Amino acid sequence: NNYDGDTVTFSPTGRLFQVEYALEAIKQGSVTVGLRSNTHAVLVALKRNADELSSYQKKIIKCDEHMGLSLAGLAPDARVLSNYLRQQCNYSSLVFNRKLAVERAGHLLCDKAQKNTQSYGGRPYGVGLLIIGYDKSGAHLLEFQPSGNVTELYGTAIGARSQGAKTYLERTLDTFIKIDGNPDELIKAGVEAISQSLRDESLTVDNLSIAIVGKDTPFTIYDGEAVAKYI
Amino acid sequence: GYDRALSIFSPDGHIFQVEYALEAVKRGTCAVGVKGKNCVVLGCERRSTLKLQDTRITPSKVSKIDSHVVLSFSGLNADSRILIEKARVEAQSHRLTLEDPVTVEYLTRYVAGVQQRYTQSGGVRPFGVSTLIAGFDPRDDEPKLYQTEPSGIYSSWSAQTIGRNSKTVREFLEKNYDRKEPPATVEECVKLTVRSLLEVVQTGAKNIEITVVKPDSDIVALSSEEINQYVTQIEQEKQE
Amino acid sequence: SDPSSINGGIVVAMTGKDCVAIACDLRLGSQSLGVSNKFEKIFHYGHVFLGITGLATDVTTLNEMFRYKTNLYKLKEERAIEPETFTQLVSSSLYERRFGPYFVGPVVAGINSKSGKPFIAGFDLIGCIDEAKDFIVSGTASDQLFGMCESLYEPNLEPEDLFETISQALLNAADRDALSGWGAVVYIIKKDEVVKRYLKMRQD
Amino acid sequence: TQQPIVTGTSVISMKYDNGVIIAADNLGSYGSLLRFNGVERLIPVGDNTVVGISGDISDMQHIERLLKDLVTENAYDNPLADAEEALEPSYIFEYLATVMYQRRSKMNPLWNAIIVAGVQSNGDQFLRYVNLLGVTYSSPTLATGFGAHMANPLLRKVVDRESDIPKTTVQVAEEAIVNAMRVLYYRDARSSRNFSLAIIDKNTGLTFKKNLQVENMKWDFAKDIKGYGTQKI
Amino acid sequence: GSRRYDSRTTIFSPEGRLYQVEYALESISHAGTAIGIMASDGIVLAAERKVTSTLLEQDTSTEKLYKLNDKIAVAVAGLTADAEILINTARIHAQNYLKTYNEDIPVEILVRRLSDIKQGYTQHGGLRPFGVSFIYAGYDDRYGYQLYTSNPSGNYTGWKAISVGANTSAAQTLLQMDYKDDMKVDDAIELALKTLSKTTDSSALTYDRLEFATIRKGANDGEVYQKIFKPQEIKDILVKTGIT
Amino acid sequence: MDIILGIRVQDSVILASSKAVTRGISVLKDSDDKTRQLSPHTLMSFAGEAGDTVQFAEYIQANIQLYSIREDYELSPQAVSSFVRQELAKSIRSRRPYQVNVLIGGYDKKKNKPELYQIDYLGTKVELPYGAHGYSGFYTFSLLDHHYRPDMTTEEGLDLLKLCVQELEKRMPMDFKGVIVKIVDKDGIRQVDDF
Amino acid sequence: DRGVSTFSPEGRLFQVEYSLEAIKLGSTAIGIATKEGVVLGVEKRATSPLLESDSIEKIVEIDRHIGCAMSGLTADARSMIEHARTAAVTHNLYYDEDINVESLTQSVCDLALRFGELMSRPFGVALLIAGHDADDGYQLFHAEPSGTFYRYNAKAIGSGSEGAQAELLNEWHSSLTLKEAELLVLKILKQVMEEKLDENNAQLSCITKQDGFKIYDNEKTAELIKELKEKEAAE
Amino acid sequence: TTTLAFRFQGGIIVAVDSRATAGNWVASQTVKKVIEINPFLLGTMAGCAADCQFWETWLGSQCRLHELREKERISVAAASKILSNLVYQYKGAGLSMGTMICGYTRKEGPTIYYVDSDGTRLKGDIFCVGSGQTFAYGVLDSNYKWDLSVEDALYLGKRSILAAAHRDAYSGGSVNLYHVTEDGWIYHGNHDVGELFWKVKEEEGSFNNVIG
Amino acid sequence: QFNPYGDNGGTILGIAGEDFAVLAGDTRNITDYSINSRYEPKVFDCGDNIVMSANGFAADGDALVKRFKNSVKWYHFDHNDKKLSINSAARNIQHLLYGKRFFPYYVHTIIAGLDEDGKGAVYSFDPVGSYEREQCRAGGAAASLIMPFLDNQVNFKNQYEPGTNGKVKKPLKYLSVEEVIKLVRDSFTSATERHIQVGDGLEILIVTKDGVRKEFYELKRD
Ligand SMILES: [Mg+2]
Ligand SMILES: [Mg+2]
Ligand SMILES: [Mg+2]
Repeated sequence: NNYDGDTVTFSPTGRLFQVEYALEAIKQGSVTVGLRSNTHAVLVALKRNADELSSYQKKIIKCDEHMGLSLAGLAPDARVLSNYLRQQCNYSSLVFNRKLAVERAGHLLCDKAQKNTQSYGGRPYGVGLLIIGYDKSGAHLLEFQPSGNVTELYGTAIGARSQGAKTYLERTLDTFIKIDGNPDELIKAGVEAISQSLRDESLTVDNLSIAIVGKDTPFTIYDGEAVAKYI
Repeated sequence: GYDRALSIFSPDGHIFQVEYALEAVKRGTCAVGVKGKNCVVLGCERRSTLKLQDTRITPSKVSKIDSHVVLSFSGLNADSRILIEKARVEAQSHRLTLEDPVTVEYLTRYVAGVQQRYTQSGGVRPFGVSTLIAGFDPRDDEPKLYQTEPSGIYSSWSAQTIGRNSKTVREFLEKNYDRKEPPATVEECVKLTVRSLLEVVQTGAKNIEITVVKPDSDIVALSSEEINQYVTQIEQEKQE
Repeated sequence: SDPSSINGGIVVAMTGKDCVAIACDLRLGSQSLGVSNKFEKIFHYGHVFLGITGLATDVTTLNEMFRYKTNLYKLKEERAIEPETFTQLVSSSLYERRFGPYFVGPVVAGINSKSGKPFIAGFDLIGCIDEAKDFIVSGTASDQLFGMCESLYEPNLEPEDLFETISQALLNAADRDALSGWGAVVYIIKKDEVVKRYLKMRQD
Repeated sequence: TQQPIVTGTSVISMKYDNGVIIAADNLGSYGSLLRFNGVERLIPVGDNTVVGISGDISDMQHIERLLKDLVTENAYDNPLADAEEALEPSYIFEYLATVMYQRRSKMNPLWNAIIVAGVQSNGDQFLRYVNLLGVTYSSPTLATGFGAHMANPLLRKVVDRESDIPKTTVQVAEEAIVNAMRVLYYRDARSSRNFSLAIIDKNTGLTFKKNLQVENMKWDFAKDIKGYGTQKI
Repeated sequence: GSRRYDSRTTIFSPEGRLYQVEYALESISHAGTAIGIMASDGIVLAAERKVTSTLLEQDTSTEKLYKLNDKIAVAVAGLTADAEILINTARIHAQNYLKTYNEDIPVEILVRRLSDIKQGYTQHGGLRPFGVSFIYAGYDDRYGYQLYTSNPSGNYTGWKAISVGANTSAAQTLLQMDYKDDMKVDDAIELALKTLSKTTDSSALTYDRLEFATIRKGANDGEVYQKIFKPQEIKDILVKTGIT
Repeated sequence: MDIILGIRVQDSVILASSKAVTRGISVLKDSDDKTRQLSPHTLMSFAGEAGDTVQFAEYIQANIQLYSIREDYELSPQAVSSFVRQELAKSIRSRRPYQVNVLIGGYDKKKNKPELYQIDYLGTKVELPYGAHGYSGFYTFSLLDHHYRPDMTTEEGLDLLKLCVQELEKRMPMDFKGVIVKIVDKDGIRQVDDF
Repeated sequence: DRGVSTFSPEGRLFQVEYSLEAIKLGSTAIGIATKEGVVLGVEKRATSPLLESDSIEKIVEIDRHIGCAMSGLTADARSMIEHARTAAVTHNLYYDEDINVESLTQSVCDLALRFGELMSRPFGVALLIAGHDADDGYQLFHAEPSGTFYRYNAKAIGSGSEGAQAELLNEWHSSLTLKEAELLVLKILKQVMEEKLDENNAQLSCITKQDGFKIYDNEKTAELIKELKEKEAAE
Repeated sequence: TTTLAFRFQGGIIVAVDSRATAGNWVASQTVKKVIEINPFLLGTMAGCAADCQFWETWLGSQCRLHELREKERISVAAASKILSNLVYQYKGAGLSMGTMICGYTRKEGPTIYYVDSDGTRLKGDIFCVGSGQTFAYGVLDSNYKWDLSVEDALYLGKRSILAAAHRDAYSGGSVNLYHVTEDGWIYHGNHDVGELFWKVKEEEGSFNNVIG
Repeated sequence: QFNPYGDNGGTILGIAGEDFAVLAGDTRNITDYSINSRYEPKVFDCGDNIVMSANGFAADGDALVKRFKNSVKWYHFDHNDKKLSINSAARNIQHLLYGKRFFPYYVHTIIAGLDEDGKGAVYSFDPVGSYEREQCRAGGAAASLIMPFLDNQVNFKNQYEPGTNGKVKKPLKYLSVEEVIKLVRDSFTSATERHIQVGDGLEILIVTKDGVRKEFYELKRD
């Protein structure tokens, strides 16, 4: 109200409204789902078009051979944050001959987002990210909020109507975590999860975006006829 | 450093600081540009609210940017000096590196670029100045006349006016200027320029300045008496 | 190579009874080659006189610098600078270039307008002041000038006697230096009149 | 650009069937003066890596602090710091090699020759060299300074190529290393009798031996040597 | 953060005016009147000190008339402290030019330089403008005797006769009435003092309330002399012109 | 570059400058014009290190042209020479100094007098009746000292200049491929196309 | 007042949303992508008859294989064009090849959100970037001041955009020829323009693999306008 | 190295050898010493190959930006000055370049500028740069005329490089010819000096000192 | 005084076939008269069907290869996983090298692969970035021993057809990958005999449309 003019101002109840408004941009964004087993981690993303002449906005970005994310909210902010992740993954490989742990990647994203919430002149990031990866401790899935809060999960969803997919994953938890050594079935579970967030529209061949990373699987993105198999 | 964003968008998609800079131009004395077949004439209004002025030393309204290009303006006088200085420096820089003087379009594009820059740089306000830039490209006999404004947009004109009551003199020029046959001589062009200012000026005494630019760096400013002869001839034809 | 002996030249200053005198040769050269016989090395800012020997570009540069500074001094102080004050200004200005100095040998001469006391001073290239009662020498023939001044000089000389003494000190010193000569000027300075005389000397 | 002041001589090492061995004497020379006699030049990093350093000792102590800080830093926000996300020999080496090359590129080198010896997570032997120029290389046997000239020839007689490694036991390897240290003591004027030896085995882990001495030395034959040619007495 | 307290000194009004420049001009309209009159054989600078006291040391006092160099002087209307900042900068500019070209700075070049400095404070930096208007009286060998004025906007113009400060409307009308082109310095001296005497807000115009200066080629032969009048000399010229 | 000469006569200044450009072993050009017009009545010839000469000359030219436009006024030869001297005096204590020697020949329209200024790369300025840079003066000054008069005509100046060039062509080891001669007077600058 | 980088309660950047309103006031620009090339067309919209309309430059070359049309505050586009040209040329210098149309567009869009308290405000202009590369063929992109860019088969921006886009919705198909696209841009421009469309107040351009980017002569466009008039009178 | 360029009636001829040496060791005989800046502009390589390659390729990028901005072909004067001003910034750092920037425009006609790493920029009709430049100059000077045909001019440039390649130890390999017209340059092939020498010897009757 | 450079010896060789390309190099690393390693790989697969070797000072060689591999990675990121063509990689490497023009990578770089028409390609660089496409190029210690042999046996220089006596050249018939590998092996065997820095092992990387293959051969260890 009087306390939402900038990110440097707490409200009388201790809230940061600019951060909350940045969080609101994610809710307007298109739905994207993340889930994993013990061998693989999967991202599923419903891409959004402007109209029938337009392309469908890409949602998934590769950060390294073993890591990548999906976005919901301001796409340019995702590009800034994903670029930063690419650099940090790269620094780890060049300097230490070491693949960047997914958990450490989450810590770096948290700290980068935090600096934009405590200083004058800046603004919070207006995007949410779902980071998947396979490192020395197996498969991982992270959820990033531009408040700075990063959380490690078995499965989750962000964007508009993400609550439907999140409830489904909460039911299916015991099933999909056991889908080891079967990439197709894990993706099926993700496609079925994101279907719980659809209204009026359904998953078409240029609508659907899928990514996977695993034990002997580099981070690869599937679009176009490569996802027709799962429709 | 002072970094405050003074030029910003409003809900209706307007940048008010740029629009208010135009209002400063509206207040400025009238300037007019008319290109003939082999010349360009720049006419300028001098408000007669200031007498006891020393006209020898008082800053003249038309300024040479190079030997072949001139610049006149409407709006804040102090602001115009900064644009004129920058344009003059760039003109010499161009000669130094390209080994050829600036084209009129290039010089216009540069000045317009400076004006635009001051509409989305932090800690600065836009220039309260619109300019008329006229001359001839090196080794070219085609007349050139351009206009710039605070926003930084620029364009070429067969004839144009800026400043106070420029709506009236543009009205005159739009019905009196024929594109198929522009003022064929210096006389005709100067006459049409003085006529256009007489729609707005008041007394045709020391209120009208006229500068003629011809090809190959031939630039001359008309004196009071020379202009007075045009003023005399125009009204004697009008008494009919 | 040695910057202080590329162009050549000399300056000498003396005190007398209620007067001071400052003199210089007129030569400017490029080592062996004589370039100008009109290169005066004495300047004045009001009633304060400054002679400068050494590298000619620095001589010119410093004159322009002290004109600059004494002109501002006058505007702010509403009075002309005095010899004693100017001497400190020269010293300050030279030392501020301690590790990139002007290759010069300045000499100040004048009479304090209030006390009427005659004043001379000399400096090295970085500002060390030599405030002698008797005489100050500078240039490529400074050794020769020290020898001439030390024997010819006597205290409390009248203006017209001091003129002969300083003229003969310069002339005979310059004639034993390859890089000095080609003309000479002598200033005789009293509290409210200054005479400037060009001397006739050998042009080799 | 500098010059080394207090220095350490050869560091020698080799691979064997189940791991690696590395050794270095305990001397800190000050030119020809054998100034400091209790200098440890083998620095363990965790339980899987030992970094052997020769050259400038002040720079060695700096590197020692960098490695100590590396362990601290790796433990930050790392629940698997003593497990899957522990420092590997390859991580430690690449870090040092990066620093060494950066420093030489600023014309301000760490005046050292370094050998990183260890065993990786998968049990693989790790042995690689880096020096003040940022030059790196690996070999079944590695040695710095004088050791390169005198120890390598002896150690290469045990492991001449990659296929000799599985055939080489830890007893044979240690024996070869200890003999080489004796030979260096005979022939290097900047060596000492006292040395340290470390074994990193994939089964038995890190064994760090301090206060070892060169023994079984041959000197008796010196009594018969008289003059420099013609002297009989 | 800090934005909250920023007055934004360099913005246009909806009418296209610079708020701070306009308000600085309002400030200057309450300052003591300064008048400059240019004649064929010299220039006169006359200025009224603001309501003084009998205990003010006049002979060492200077609030209106300042020397920029031997050829150029200024009359000040507005904040004296602001004026001295600009005056010192102008003095340095004149010396920089003299060092560079070994010639005295032409009057207009000095005026343009100071006016550009004023302009900068209206366009960038977010600082308040200088609350000062100058009358420049000077001589150079190109245009001879010249009068200029500059104001907080950084705009400058040339004049035959001009006033700044208080009652400029009344003063300018009086000057416009009695000024002629063939006028001489002694006549201009009288006009300046008569104009101040009529426009002043004080009861009577006396020597202790005035600062006076002339720039004459009344310097022996082909040179120019600046004369900052002493209190007694202002008293004498007041009697000579028949005001006291 | 090599030989640049200057002579100030009654009503004009004459600058003579060699045409050769030699890059070590070969003479790459024999028609090089070692001069720049700074203003309608001011000419500057130059010689020194390759590249720096033209760079400096064109930099000065640009600055004087800028001044001319800004003020609608031509600076006096004295004012131009002072500006040039300061630039060189500034340059000599730079990271990499301009190794350029110049002669400035100008006609002062106010005083109706020709003026010749000699400035070396250190910023050493002198006004002279005649001048040179490098070794040119060593061969020519004895002739100029003998024949020069302040009331010489332009034609007499050119004849004395020819004698100087002839002495240079006789006693100088280097072939400088003749000289381009330019005259500066009240009407401006013109080139003598047969010399 | 309030931050330039402030979010609204709806999660939108005020300044970006306001710049979009400025673009709505801009003159119309239309692009149509075909398998034979991409066509770009603009409304010139001269403010007066004395303004020489061929000096209005709202279609611009970025490289031989990439063209660009603008709508909104067109002065803001100049630095965007400068950057695009530099990026195109720089990539060729570094890689001895043509830059991808998408990569060029992405480089331009990276400038967009570089504003705050960098430039003081977003750009008040939208761009239609059209081009060809070997990997993805003929392409048309819409670059916004939000930093977002969409690829389009056809797109209209400016004041007549929603009426034009509805028209492009019906008319575009995957088998359009270059000639059919040219007439289609002219037809829709004519529909949304205030003044009557001719060769002086409208401009066409295209990008083909063979000939690269070309701005059409007024004589060439005049013929296509005459061809349009006749085929509309044909039924 | 031997490079030349000369102006004539039909435009410009550019001729270069192909040899690169590191001391006495012949590193390459197939070096491209003409840099195709763009379809209208050519540059020659002498000095440091990298300095010439890098900065003349960069020059092409600057010339392309110029014509995008100004909608007009860049002049040879302006193109050459961009390069000379750039290398002048680096003066003292150690660049080694001796090049001829060659072009043919409407306003200028055929134009050649010798540009050099110590800042020199000279316009001229005939230039020859490299270790074998003196040999090439001899053939050029004695046979050059403005009214040469394109065919004869091409041969003259070819023959002048051959003269250098024969006598100069650090010149040889092959001859590359170019003809610069107003509509752009035209490549006139690679000519092995070994084969060319014998061919010229027989057909021309020259090199009687050499047994064949 | 500190010398930032060193010489690690080694010799490399790149040959471009009609539809293939090989880049070979010995595996010996040395300083002065000592052997550091008998097997230290010097030729690398850099992705996108490109092989690279930077011979000379090994620290600079490793740094350059590392930076180029990184450049390939970022090329994919920035340009939609576009394949980096051999000509584009060559121009990119020029810029990497020339960026250190005043403190050079003390190496002689060679890359090999296939061009966009599927034909064999080899590019050769000097330490400061000057480059050329070549058919045959040896680099390093024994380059002066190998190149004359290659001029003779690959390009058939100074070889004429019998009976014609110098009138007809031996025609330049295309060589198979097996034929090229023979010449490479014989080149390195000969170099090993007469150059002290050459020996221990020979590793060859062969590039075809099918990908990158390796072959290793022993060399004399003295
Ligand atoms: Mg003497
Ligand atoms: Mg003598
Ligand atoms: Mg051996």
